[PDB]
Amino acid sequence: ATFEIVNRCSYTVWAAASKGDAALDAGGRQLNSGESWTINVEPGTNGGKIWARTDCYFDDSGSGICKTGDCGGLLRCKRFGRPPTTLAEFSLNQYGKDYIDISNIKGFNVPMDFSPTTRGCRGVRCAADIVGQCPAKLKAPGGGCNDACTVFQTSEYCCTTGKCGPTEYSRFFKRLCPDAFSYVLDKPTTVTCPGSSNYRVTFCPTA
Repeated sequence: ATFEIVNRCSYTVWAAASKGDAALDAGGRQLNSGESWTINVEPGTNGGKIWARTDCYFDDSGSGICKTGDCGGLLRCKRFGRPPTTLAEFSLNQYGKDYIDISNIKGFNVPMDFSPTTRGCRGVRCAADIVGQCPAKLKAPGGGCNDACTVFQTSEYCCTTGKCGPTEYSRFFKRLCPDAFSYVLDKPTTVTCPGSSNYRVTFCPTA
């Protein structure tokens, strides 16, 4: 499956793509404002994620650091990124279907649209100004808006015991972005698409 990753932001981002234990495709690449980078993700990929990273420096070997989304200092990500990270999430060819969603469970750094380029389902979007409206205690000094698990490390925010409910903090993400996961046990906003769909992830989809 092809995922076209498009940076509409006015600033450079370094796209990242991983299933947690491995890169997807090259795993990471710089995208200047306006650039598009198409990756190929193997069918059957379960638990894939694509995200943006901001204010990165890499040296000539592809080692460095990003202020949001850093995945162990590599350009070419093999693991998930350091919060805060808006997440495009997908499992492909799961008993005949694809599942996609955007999640704010690991915080928000960059607005995002995650849409199929092929027929038979709809896209999802979290494009509100979550960084600018971020509650004081969630603001990440490094840039972006942290989820409350990252900040406070409690069973309630992290949903450790599997029994959490919504919180003042989760409710802020859900109010700004109703169509993205705001906490682990949020009512799902997962979209079912035909198996083997193709996709576009757009950073900063709206002015």
